[PDB]
Amino acid sequence: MVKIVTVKTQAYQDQKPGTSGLRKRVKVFQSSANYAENFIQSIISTVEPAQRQEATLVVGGDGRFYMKEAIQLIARIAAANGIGRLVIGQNGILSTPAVSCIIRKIKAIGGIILTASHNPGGPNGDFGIKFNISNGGPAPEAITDKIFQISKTIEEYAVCPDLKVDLGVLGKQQFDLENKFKPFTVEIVDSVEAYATMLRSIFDFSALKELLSGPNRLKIRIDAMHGVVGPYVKKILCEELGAPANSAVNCVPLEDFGGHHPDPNLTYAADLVETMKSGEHDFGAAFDGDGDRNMILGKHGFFVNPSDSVAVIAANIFSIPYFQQTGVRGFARSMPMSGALDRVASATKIALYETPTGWKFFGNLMDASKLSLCGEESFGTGSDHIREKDGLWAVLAWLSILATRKQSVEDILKDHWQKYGRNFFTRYDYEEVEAEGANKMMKDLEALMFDRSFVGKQFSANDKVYTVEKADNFEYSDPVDGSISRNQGLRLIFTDGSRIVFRLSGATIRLYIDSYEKDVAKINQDPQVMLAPLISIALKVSQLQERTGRTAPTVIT
Ligand SMILES: [Co+2]
Repeated sequence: MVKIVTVKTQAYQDQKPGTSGLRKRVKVFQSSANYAENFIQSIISTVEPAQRQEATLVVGGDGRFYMKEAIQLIARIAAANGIGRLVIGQNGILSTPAVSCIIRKIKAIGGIILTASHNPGGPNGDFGIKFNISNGGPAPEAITDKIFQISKTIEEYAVCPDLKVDLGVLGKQQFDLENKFKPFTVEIVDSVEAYATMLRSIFDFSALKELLSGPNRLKIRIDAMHGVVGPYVKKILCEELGAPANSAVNCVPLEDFGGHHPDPNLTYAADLVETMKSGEHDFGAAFDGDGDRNMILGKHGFFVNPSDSVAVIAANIFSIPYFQQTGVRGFARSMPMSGALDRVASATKIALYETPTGWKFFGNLMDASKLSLCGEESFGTGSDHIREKDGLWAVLAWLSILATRKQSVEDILKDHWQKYGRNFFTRYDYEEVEAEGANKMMKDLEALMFDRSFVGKQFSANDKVYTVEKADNFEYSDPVDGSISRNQGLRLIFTDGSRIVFRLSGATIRLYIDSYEKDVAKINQDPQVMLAPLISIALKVSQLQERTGRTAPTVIT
């Protein structure tokens, strides 16, 4: 017996969702009266009133501080707006790939994912609100624009103030709204179940069970960085697949993520790296707060970069029963990643699409049945099993490949480079640079390489000589939606398969170096040593130090 009250409010101005959802500080969602109410209402207002009663929205998030408060808001507005039902994970917890799974499983209209991914969580941390649609992936620009347009003019939302959802107990809760014939329905479902069931069908859990158990076992440690993938690890890898309990590391989600950044890489996951370095374990992995990113580590802490990782998966992709059954429709990677994937795809006569950074391009090719496996340069791996990237899925793919190959992680890479050659890769980040100078740097570079005779001009370092093949500002004409994306980054492509790429994101400069070696003598060297000639070349032609004052990147990957 709950009522419906419409509350007049003041429209905020900065509620743009972007491709990753509205991300603001927690204290902004709190100190700003009705910040969340307004944006949720704007989301729900994009859904046709003639379809709300029969519609379901999937709701959950990464466990960060303010999540359940926001979930309760979402149900009070969903219900008051005539949305027929919410499907919510127990305690409000659903990883980002879980949300995609459920939306597609139950043909929901979409979902609201309460997460800021890798951004820090806590009272003094971040909060994000993501909106997904009926194919299970991120809402596109056309819906993103409508939302923010509605948000900037918002004059009132509709709420059920007295509505309270019990997120801890499984099953169906129902709410008889004042003056509505149809009840409002909330199913609380187990956070892991539908996602585990999908993974159970994609991989050979029997084969994995054998890998991970017995005194013959693959010793593994999986770092969920105190985020959402915790229970997924414990229920799937430990309980179901019999990995020992110690395998699960930081697999209790905390509202502050333990105080650290839920961001998988060699600095932020240096705990997990310490462990692997002790030489006891064969395989290690870490995830971000919402479960769509992943970092892979070998014994002794051998680091497998994202671009090589999708390449290794691609080259052993038929270790995975899903791909045995569906075939591989194609390979994709964002433009700034290394070309290791390309080499695998060139040897199989399966297509490679090089897209700009961002999910919409992958999702388009996936929905057109042309894309099976993909990566993003920021520790993203995915497949068309869902319409988000999926870190734990990537871990299970590696474990599958380990089980069939029966080699160490490092030995697998060494063989992969012996066969396809090595794409030494690194990414230099220059953070908080004077946006004025950086833009001058980019424009002066773009004009330099748009000169007539800029192609052909050689460059030398340690007698090593690079000749420029192509140079442009990358553009991509999307084969599905007709979109055209321009200014996606400056590319210096060399006749030996090496590349230098600059992007902007004050400002931040991202410098990607991809140097390719076929020689086995050069295959197993320090990347920073092998990349130094092209790094010097990049800094010279861009004159980055001169345009920014930076003698050094802020961060190296
Ligand atoms: Co994420």
